[PDB]
Amino acid sequence: VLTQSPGTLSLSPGETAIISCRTSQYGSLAWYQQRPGQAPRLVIYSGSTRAAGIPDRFSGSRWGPDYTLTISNLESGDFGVYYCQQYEFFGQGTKVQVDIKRTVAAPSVFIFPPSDEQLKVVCLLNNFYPREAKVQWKVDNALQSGNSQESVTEQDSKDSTYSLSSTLTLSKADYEKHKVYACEVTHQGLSSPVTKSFNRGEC
Amino acid sequence: QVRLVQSGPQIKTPGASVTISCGTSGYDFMESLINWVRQDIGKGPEWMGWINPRGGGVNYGRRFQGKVTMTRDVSSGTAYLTLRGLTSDDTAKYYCVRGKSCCGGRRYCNGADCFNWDFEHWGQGTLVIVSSASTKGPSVFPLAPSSKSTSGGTAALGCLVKDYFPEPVTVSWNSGALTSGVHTFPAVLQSSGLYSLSSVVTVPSSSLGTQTYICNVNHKPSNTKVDKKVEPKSC
Amino acid sequence: VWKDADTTLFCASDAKAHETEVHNVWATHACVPTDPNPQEIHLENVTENFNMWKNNMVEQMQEDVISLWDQSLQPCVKLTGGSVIKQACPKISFDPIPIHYCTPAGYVILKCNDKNFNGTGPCKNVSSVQCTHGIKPVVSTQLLLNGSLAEEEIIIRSENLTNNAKTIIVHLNKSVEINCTRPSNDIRKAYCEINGTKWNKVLKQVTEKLKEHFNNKTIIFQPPSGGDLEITMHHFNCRGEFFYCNTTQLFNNTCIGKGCNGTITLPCKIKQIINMWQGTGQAMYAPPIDGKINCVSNITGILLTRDGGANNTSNETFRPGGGNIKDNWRSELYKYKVVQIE
Ligand SMILES: *[C@@H]1O[C@H](CO)[C@@H](O)[C@H](O)[C@H]1NC(C)=O
Ligand SMILES: *[C@@H]1O[C@H](CO)[C@@H](O)[C@H](O)[C@H]1NC(C)=O
Ligand SMILES: *[C@@H]1O[C@H](CO)[C@@H](O)[C@H](O)[C@H]1NC(C)=O
Ligand SMILES: *[C@@H]1O[C@H](CO)[C@@H](O)[C@H](O)[C@H]1NC(C)=O
Ligand SMILES: *[C@@H]1O[C@H](CO)[C@@H](O)[C@H](O)[C@H]1NC(C)=O
Ligand SMILES: *[C@@H]1O[C@H](CO)[C@@H](O)[C@H](O)[C@H]1NC(C)=O
Ligand SMILES: *[C@@H]1O[C@H](CO)[C@@H](O)[C@H](O)[C@H]1NC(C)=O
Ligand SMILES: *[C@@H]1O[C@H](CO)[C@@H](O)[C@H](O)[C@H]1NC(C)=O
Ligand SMILES: *[C@@H]1O[C@H](CO)[C@@H](O)[C@H](O)[C@H]1NC(C)=O
Ligand SMILES: *[C@@H]1O[C@H](CO)[C@@H](O)[C@H](O)[C@H]1NC(C)=O
Ligand SMILES: *[C@@H]1O[C@H](CO)[C@@H](O)[C@H](O)[C@H]1NC(C)=O
Repeated sequence: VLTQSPGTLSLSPGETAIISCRTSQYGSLAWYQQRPGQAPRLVIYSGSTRAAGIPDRFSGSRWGPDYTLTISNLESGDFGVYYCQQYEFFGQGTKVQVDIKRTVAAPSVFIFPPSDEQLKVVCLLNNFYPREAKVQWKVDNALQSGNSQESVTEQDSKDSTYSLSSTLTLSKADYEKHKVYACEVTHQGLSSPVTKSFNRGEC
Repeated sequence: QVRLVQSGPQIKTPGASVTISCGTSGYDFMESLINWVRQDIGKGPEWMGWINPRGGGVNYGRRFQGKVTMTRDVSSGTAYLTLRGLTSDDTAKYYCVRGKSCCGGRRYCNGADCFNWDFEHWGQGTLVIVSSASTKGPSVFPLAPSSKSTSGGTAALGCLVKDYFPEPVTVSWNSGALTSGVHTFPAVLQSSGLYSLSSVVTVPSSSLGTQTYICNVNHKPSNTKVDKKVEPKSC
Repeated sequence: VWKDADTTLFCASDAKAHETEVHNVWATHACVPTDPNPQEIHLENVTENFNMWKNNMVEQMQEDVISLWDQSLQPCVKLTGGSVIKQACPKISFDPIPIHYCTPAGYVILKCNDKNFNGTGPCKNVSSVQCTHGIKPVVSTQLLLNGSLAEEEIIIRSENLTNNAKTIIVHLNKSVEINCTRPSNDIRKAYCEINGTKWNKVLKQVTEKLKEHFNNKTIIFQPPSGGDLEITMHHFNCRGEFFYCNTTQLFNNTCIGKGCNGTITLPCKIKQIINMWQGTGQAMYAPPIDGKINCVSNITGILLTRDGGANNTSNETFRPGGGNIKDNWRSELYKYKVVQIE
């Protein structure tokens, strides 16, 4: 009954974000804004009527079945995911991504073995840019996946930088199994993909 | 002043039952329909059903038929939602919502007379996790720095926390003395059903064997505060 | 030359001055006598928009019926807003009478005479009258009783059928009698009888109308999903006693896909403890009177709610509802609106 598009917009402050939403039915539409971790906030309701406390930058429009929400002059306060809504029906969502005028940078080579000990492996990427990054794990000089989750602190505030925490979880019989725990880091502001050094039983 | 105050987050075993509240104030509780919406991050918001505070009339979505019951207390002006036979699919955050009002000071009004769908007023939400076991206690080991003091740069140190719930956890350094170059990464959930975040900090090279670093991890519901010490280890 | 307008209406009735019956007593003091020769002028080549869902005549009748019940059906105990009120609670004579709503000087009532008028939109056959027809202020849920019938086809009324939060009013074109009785000598045990042949024929015709509105999707009736007993059961007042009746048996899909075309008997209960439709608190009355308590009424309407969802099934499900007593008045006043002269 509802088809919102696109899924993700990678835009920057100043530009104008365009979010469409085609309906099988038609009628009254609302546009919502969900800041990460927070409850959705009504922005446009009844199609084009701007909700209370919404800046002029947001406006609703229509042409046939394709409803659109155009946002003029983006700011970081406009970051998040938006949904269209007919009655009790919501859209899939459009994840609009804010960005910073920062050009490029390079992450920081850091890895750490488990403690001494928890058995009674984390790869750090410090202050890089842009948010786009890649992380692998080369245990046994071999690929590993499914057991590694990554956390990312959203862009810093002084130097506008991002930081990543790759956490590779293993078990009681998989550490002492291999003799290798590699994590390589590839990024936009890099030359050639290079790993670090590790090694158990020795430091 | 139209506030919707929901109850706190909670974990439950596969099969139990959750009853979450939705405190209302600043408006005549009897004039507005009260909706319930479910949001699982990874997907979008989903309307579950509304209830009329007047008679108690409910409209359950066909997808939520038999897994959802909506009641009310006309005295306190409070709506409720009880979930039956919990499964891992029921792991989501649940909002209680109402639309814009249209009564405008009339003496006899019913929530079914207004539009209801223009959802302007949301609660802060309530986390419901359906995973095996409960527990609550925390646990953290130190992160190891280098093994040799770098010539004239900056090293990296921290302490990785696992098994904790709910949110959030406060992690400081040197009892709040150290704040520069600190990165306390947001909470990541394992498939087990609990949380595990990470915290790091950037410090000068010739400060390793000298200045001591103590990371303070604290989470209130299980009432636990921790003082761990990080240091270059056995080599 | 006129415009839509609001004003305080008055009421007219044929209340009997010698009656102790409660509707009569109220009307003798609050209403005037009716006109034996009321004038009605049909307006040639005139079209008017009506909106039954925004008709202040409805709000005014609600205020009136509340006032009537507040003065009359006082309980032994009243629990409202944290306070406890005890008072005398004698048995009464209770039987609704028709009430006419009338405009004061400088105003008039326009009446839509379009036979298949759904309650909202343009009307081509418009007349002007001083008073509405005689409306009995019958308070009930699920089933509309002793009302007026549709003159042609069964009519479905909703502000917006697509919007599941709006109540649906079904206006029947053929009456179905309901016979409820508490037999002489468990003093709270009662039952309602309904012709299964007539009722199952009529409900289906309603289904065919619903199919017309919902793109020929399958129409299914289901019992209420929850709420207070006043809403989940057919509730009404009979001879001063509050009846609660289980309507599960009334909406059975099976008999029109056999051996159903017989008499349907619903189990009922007289309740002493009631949730007041006035929306205030709880009320306690004395036990039911002795003897045979019997009320025979015409079912003339049905109140439905359609299930909400993100669905896309081949069925639409409807469940009996109500609880907003304003809808009862809406069902009778839908063809009327007030306008101001000059
Ligand atoms: C009912 O809904 C339809 C479509 O959803 C819309 O076009 C129409 O304006 C609505 N009418 C009313 C009276 O709400
Ligand atoms: C409509 O009414 C006018 C009188 O105002 C009359 O002259 C006219 O013939 C009528 N139209 C039709 C089609 O009868
Ligand atoms: C219009 O009203 C008149 C008199 O009240 C009636 O004779 C006539 O049949 C009505 N027309 C329609 C279409 O209902
Ligand atoms: C019930 O209907 C019959 C005929 O259909 C009618 O004679 C009787 O007056 C009605 N009773 C009411 C409206 O109370
Ligand atoms: C009532 O309306 C139905 C269609 O909704 C029709 O088939 C039936 O003949 C009508 N009954 C009457 C006019 O008595
Ligand atoms: C009532 O009739 C009007 C006029 O044709 C139409 O626009 C509206 O959708 C109808 N409503 C229902 C519920 O049939
Ligand atoms: C109503 O039911 C009672 C008991 O079954 C019966 O005595 C009475 O005759 C019925 N009334 C009518 C009008 O059939
Ligand atoms: C029941 O309905 C049937 C079939 O329409 C009819 O033969 C019979 O007269 C009805 N019974 C009563 C009491 O009206
Ligand atoms: C109505 O009666 C049926 C008979 O089985 C029962 O299952 C149902 O719970 C009853 N509903 C109410 C509201 O009493
Ligand atoms: C509807 O009719 C079927 C067929 O006789 C019957 O088995 C079923 O019990 C009925 N539903 C009720 C009485 O609620
Ligand atoms: C309907 O009318 C009949 C007589 O006309 C009466 O006995 C019965 O009590 C009325 N029903 C209600 C619910 O008032």
